[PDB]
Order: sequence, then structure tokens, then C-alpha cells
Amino acid sequence: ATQGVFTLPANTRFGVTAFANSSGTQTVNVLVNNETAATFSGQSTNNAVIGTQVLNSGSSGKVQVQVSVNGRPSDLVSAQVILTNELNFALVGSEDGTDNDYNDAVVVINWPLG
Amino acid sequence: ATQGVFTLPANTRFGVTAFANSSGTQTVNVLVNNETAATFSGQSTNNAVIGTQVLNSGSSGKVQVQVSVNGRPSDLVSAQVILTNELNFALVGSEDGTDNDYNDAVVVINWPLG
Amino acid sequence: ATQGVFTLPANTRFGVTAFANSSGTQTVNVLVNNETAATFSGQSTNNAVIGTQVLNSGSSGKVQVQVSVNGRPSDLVSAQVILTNELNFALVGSEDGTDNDYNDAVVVINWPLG
Amino acid sequence: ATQGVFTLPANTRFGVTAFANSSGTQTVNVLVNNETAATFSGQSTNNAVIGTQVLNSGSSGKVQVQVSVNGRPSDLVSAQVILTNELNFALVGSEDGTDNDYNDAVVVINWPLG
Amino acid sequence: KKCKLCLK
Ligand SMILES: *C(=O)C[C@@H]1O[C@@H](C)[C@@H](O)[C@@H](O)[C@@H]1O
Ligand SMILES: [Ca+2]
Ligand SMILES: [Ca+2]
Ligand SMILES: [Ca+2]
Ligand SMILES: [Ca+2]
Ligand SMILES: [Ca+2]
Ligand SMILES: [Ca+2]
Ligand SMILES: [Ca+2]
Ligand SMILES: [Ca+2]
Repeated sequence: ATQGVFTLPANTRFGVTAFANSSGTQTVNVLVNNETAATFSGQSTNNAVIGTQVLNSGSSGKVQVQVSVNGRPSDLVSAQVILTNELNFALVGSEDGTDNDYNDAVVVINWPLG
Repeated sequence: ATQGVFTLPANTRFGVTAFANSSGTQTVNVLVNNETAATFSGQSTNNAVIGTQVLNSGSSGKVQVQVSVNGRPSDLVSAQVILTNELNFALVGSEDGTDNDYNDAVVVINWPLG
Repeated sequence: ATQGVFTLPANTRFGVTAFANSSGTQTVNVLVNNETAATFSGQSTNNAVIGTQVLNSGSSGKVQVQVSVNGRPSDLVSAQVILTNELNFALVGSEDGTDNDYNDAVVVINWPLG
Repeated sequence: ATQGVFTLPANTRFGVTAFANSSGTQTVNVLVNNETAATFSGQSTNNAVIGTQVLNSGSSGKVQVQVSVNGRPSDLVSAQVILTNELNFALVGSEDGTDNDYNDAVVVINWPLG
Repeated sequence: KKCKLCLK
């Protein structure tokens, strides 16, 4: 099934933050309304923040995360969770190899902000 | 019910990251085996990453998140999510006032690392 | 000249606080004895406190502030000022662009504490 | 000499941030145009931010800081520092007792913002 | 509360 694609409320600010747990350099693309809105890159085996940014969900509210390692697309796992019917998390894990830990690039989208 | 308390696998490295979305200055304390192991603080209404750190769950694996604003404890919401039976997220939201957006301090714990 | 490096009295607790005034996401690293001791990330054009922390100057007393935006080191300006021969401020300004306002990330270190 | 009084450029946004280092609760008053514009209060012996605020210097540009503990005004020390002829710091320390560490309430004013 | 001008 499709992973890393989330429908947010339209015209809503959201934060997006990426961590890296791999010896491969992670490339994280965040698309809004099918256009790349942010790109993070970095390498860490110690969960370092390779990028964080505030974006707007736009007229469609469609947010997509894509992870690649030197041109190789990472397999993604994702889910959305809502706490007390107000606080939202859009969570993405990614796997760039065969060890099946899916932490090579971790992406956390959260909203609302402010 | 108790919130912000998570049992991790013992002696496992985990990441903890705090985001702020409030006019009040947030103070986030992370306890491992009931002992304060990390403290983050900051003031932002734009989801600033006021702290991120790698900790060890120790022999007990007990991790607790506490949030306070100028001495007053915030109300907490929490849950744990596991993707593809391997990737763990421990999520915490907090409310310091009356609007009930529960984003005033947002804490994300993730494991395993590396 | 070298900027952003301060020799503090050895084994002394100090506060460090970072403000953001830029459309770019600011990453502030505080190194003690050449090892990263605190990291703050965030984006704000309204002087948000993207992080505050209490650290120890260690046996070397060497404290360094680094600022980078999108992986590019900002240009730093710094100085130390002492009030009534007791109260110490270490101040850091940084520029990530072409406007030369040098407030894109502002770091204030103060000691003694308690 | 008068302390804690600074003449800013008129109608200019500035940040004001207060830290506490005393067993007595600190009360920080920020006056603009000889009128109270912000009031912070908190207690900490660990440099906690008891308040941070963005204000406007008004038509006169006159900003004044007052500090009191249990109704007793603290003795103030202050100075202004300007880096690369652009970045401004107005620094205030205060002493509420006898040890003369002058960190009991520390107030940092910085401008320009944005 | 507001008079005072208590702010965060
Ligand atoms: C205090 O003002 C309450 C507070 O700050 C607002 C800016 C908003 O973030 C709100 O959720 C928070 O509780
Ligand atoms: Ca992997
Ligand atoms: Ca990995
Ligand atoms: Ca709230
Ligand atoms: Ca909020
Ligand atoms: Ca600038
Ligand atoms: Ca700026
Ligand atoms: Ca004192
Ligand atoms: Ca003191």
C-alpha cells in the first residue's frame, strides 16, 4: 500500500523534522500539493536532526514524504495518530537496506502549531 | 490514567526530542528509572526543536516525560506506536493553558537507533 | 579574528540561550572542550527562544558556539562583557544571508548561576 | 549612576528575556515610555527563563527595567553593547541580597528583530 | 492579570 502520504487540513501550518540512523546519506523530500516544498539531507548513525522546517498544507492539504539514499528509493512505513482529538502526528520510517530496522530516516510531521 | 510513562526494552539507546508551541516557556524533563536524565527548555510558537538527545533506557527501561511552565505542571497526553513490528514512537503532547491544543510542548521518543 | 569562542572559568555552570530572527531554520551547537554539549534548532522571525540550557564549562573552560543554516556556517560576531566585576555575558550574533543584521541566530551565555 | 535605562531607536521591536538565579521570587517590570509594558515573575536557582517577550520601544525609545523581590527593589547593574555596528544588547543584572553575584534576575534586551 | 501587564 501507499505510504508516506497524508491528508492534512487545508491551509494549515505543520512542522516536519527528520532524523538519520544509517551510514548512508539520507535525502528527505517533503511534497505539498505534489510539489517539493522541503529537502533535508544528512548522515548520522546517532539519530541526529538532519532537517526541521515549518510548512503550509496548502489548498489540497496533501503532504508526501519521499526518502532516497544516493538515488535509491527507501521503502517507507507510515501512520497518523491523533491524541485527544486535537494533536496530530504523521510518522514515517524508511529502510535503505536489508537489516529491516526502518530507522534509516525517521520523519515526524506534527500539527497544529502555534 | 497515567500519561507520559513508557516501558522500553532495557539497556536500549533511544532518542528524545521536544518541540514548543506556546507563549509560555516550556520545561521538559525526561526521567530514566525515576531519575532525571535530560532537561530541555525553550519558548516558541513555531515548533522550535528546543532539545534533542540520545539516552539509554537502562536496566528498568522505564522512561517518563514531564512538562512544566514556570513551575506549573502541564496536562499530558501520550501513546506508543509501532510500525512494521520494529520501529517505535513514544508520543507526548501537553497543555499549559485553556485552549486545549495540547501542542505547547510535544515530545517524541523513537527507537531503536543506529 | 576568531569569533564565538570563550574561555570560561573551569568547572563552572553557565546558561546558554539562542534566539532566531530569520526565515531560514537556525541550528545552534554549543561545544564544551570541543565536544557538542547542546543543540537547538528552530525557525522564527520574532525572536523565539529556540533553546536554553545549563551546561558545565568542564576542566578546559573552552566554550564554542556554532551556527549553521541548511548546513552552511553562518558568519559570527562575538564579545564578552563583565558587570560589577562579577556578572559575565558572552554574546554571539550570526548572519546567514545578505542583509547584515546579524540577528539570524543570537546566542547569550551567562554566568555564574545559582 | 542610573542603571537599567536604555534609549532604543523609536518604534522598534525588541526582545526582552529574564532569567532567575535566587531562592527569592523575582519580579521583572519592563517599562516603555515610562509605562509598564511587561511584567515577569518566577523563581529558580538554575537560570530558568521566567519570561520572554517582544515589545515595541514606542515614540520615545525609552526602555527601563525594574527588579523587585517581595516588594523590595533589587540593586541594578547595566550596560549596552553593539556588535558590528548593528546587533544591540542591553544587559541587566540584579542583586536582591548580600552575596553580590548580581545574577538574581538577569535581563537581556536584544534588537533588531526579524 | 492585565494591569499588572503580566506576560509570558
Ligand atoms: C498563553 O498565552 C497560552 C499559550 O500560548 C498561546 C500562544 C498558544 O500557544 C496556547 O496554546 C498556549 O497554551
Ligand atoms: Ca536499515
Ligand atoms: Ca538503521
Ligand atoms: Ca495550549
Ligand atoms: Ca499551543
Ligand atoms: Ca540576516
Ligand atoms: Ca534577520
Ligand atoms: Ca545575589
Ligand atoms: Ca544569585
